[PDB]
Amino acid sequence: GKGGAKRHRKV
Amino acid sequence: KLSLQDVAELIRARACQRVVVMVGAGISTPSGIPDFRSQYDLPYPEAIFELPFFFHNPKPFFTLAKELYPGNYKPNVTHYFLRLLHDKGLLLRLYTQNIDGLERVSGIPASKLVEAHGTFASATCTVCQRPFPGEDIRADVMADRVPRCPVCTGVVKPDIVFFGEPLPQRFLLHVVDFPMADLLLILGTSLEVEPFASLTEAVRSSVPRLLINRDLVGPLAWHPRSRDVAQLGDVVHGVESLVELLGWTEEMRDLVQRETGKL
Ligand SMILES: [Zn+2]
Repeated sequence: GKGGAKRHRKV
Repeated sequence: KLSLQDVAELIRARACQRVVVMVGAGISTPSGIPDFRSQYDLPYPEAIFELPFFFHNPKPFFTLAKELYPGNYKPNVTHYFLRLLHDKGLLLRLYTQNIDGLERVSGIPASKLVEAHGTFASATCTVCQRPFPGEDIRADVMADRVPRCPVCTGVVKPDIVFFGEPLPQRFLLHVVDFPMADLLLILGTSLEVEPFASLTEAVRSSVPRLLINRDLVGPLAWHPRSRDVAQLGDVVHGVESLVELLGWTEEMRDLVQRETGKL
C-alpha cells in the first residue's frame, strides 16, 4: 500500500 | 475463476473469516448524499476538496458540510450488510472514503472503522494548524458563517482530507490489517484516489477480492488476480444478491426495520 498525500491516480 | 456464489460459500464455510472492506461514494448515493462527479457552483467537481479553491471560495465546501452534519441522512442496505458482517464476527476492518458518518450510524464501532478521508469531529486552522474540536465550529457552519482562528484569523477547516493534505494516522492500520485479511471487499468506488486505491494491491496474492461496483475499472481491471470476482451493476442490488446467496435476506430485513425504527 502506497504512501503520500491524497491525490489523483495516474491512468 | 470464482463466482459471486463461490465467494458466499467461502463465507458460509468460514473459509473467509477476517474480511476487510474498502468502500466509497457508491455505497452512500442510495441514501441521498452527492458523489462528486456532479447544484453546487464549482468550476469542476474536485475543487470542493482542493485547498486553493477552498481559500478562494470556501462556500461550496461548507454548503456540503452543512448538508452532511448529522441526522439528515439514514444508512441504507449496504451499510447494514457491513454492520451485520461485524455482528457475525467477520469484519476485520472497514476502510471508507466517505465523510457522511453512516458507517457509525449503522452501528459499526469506531474500533472497526478507518475513515481514511477524514471526519468532521475535528478541525484545524488552515494557516497555523491549531486544532479545534468539532462542535466548536459546527454552529458557525450551520449558520452559513465561515469559522476563523481566534489566534491568526485563518479559516479553520473540518478535518476532511483534501487533495494535497496527508491522510490521518489511523489509516496506517492498513499496514497491519491487509496482510491478515483472507477476503477483500470493494464496495461502490471507482478507486480514483491514491493512496486509498493502492490498498487493493496490499492483500496476499491468494486473497479473493470481490468488487461490487457499477464499473470494473482502474487497478483491479488492469492487474487482476485469478481469485478476483466482480459483480457489476447497481451496488445495492449486488449486495442484496450476495445477502440472499448467503442466507441473510431474512435477518437483514429484520435488522433494517429494527434500526430504521430506532431512528
Ligand atoms: Zn490559526
